Amino acid sequence: HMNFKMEHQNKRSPLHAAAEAGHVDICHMLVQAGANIDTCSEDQRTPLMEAAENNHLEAVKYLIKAGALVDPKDAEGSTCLHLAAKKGHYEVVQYLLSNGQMDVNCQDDGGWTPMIWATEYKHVDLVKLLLSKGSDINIRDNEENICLHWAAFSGCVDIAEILLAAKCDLHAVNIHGDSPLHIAARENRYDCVVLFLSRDSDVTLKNKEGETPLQCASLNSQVWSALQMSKALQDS
Repeated sequence: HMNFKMEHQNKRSPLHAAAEAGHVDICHMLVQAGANIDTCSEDQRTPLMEAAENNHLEAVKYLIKAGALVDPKDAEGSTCLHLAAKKGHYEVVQYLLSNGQMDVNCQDDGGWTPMIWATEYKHVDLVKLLLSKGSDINIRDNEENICLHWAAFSGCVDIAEILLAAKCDLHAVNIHGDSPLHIAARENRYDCVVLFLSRDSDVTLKNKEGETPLQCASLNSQVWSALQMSKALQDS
């Protein structure tokens, strides 16, 4: 078949289905026969986003070593980088970084960077990787949260340990004036609230409601216990 020349096509193409399948040859045949390697689907997605998100490394490379644009954004501002990382695909994220020469700090619509995405889905090795390749731990999403806050909200200590070992501010506070410890308490993330207290997080720090992390924990929670034990140990 023939390919219409289009300015801004907004319809899924066969190239999309082929990229998503990870079928390199069919991709090539299509590219070769004139298919636009960067066509957008109804929901504004490129064949590269499709290959990336489905962990199809060889298809990713083909598309890239073919001129595929690496910076277009999703309907919600996500790049193939956000998508692959959000799915925890190490290799694809690796390539998208080196040969891909893509930005580790691009933020989607809600302000989230790839590291924040990899943190939401507790992909430890991925945050390691993203760090070792330039992630700005100080990036603030659209509500003032930095990566530590979500690491706290989620509960993944391994990622939070790592974000700290990276000189991340233990007292950074979001729009509500919540610190990592404030969140780790509200969400009852024990191991987390412990790592934090072990790093001298201010237990007396109030937020914009005047609550201290101890006042945010639920009563008689593993966390509440550990946070008061702590207050008492200080007061004395």
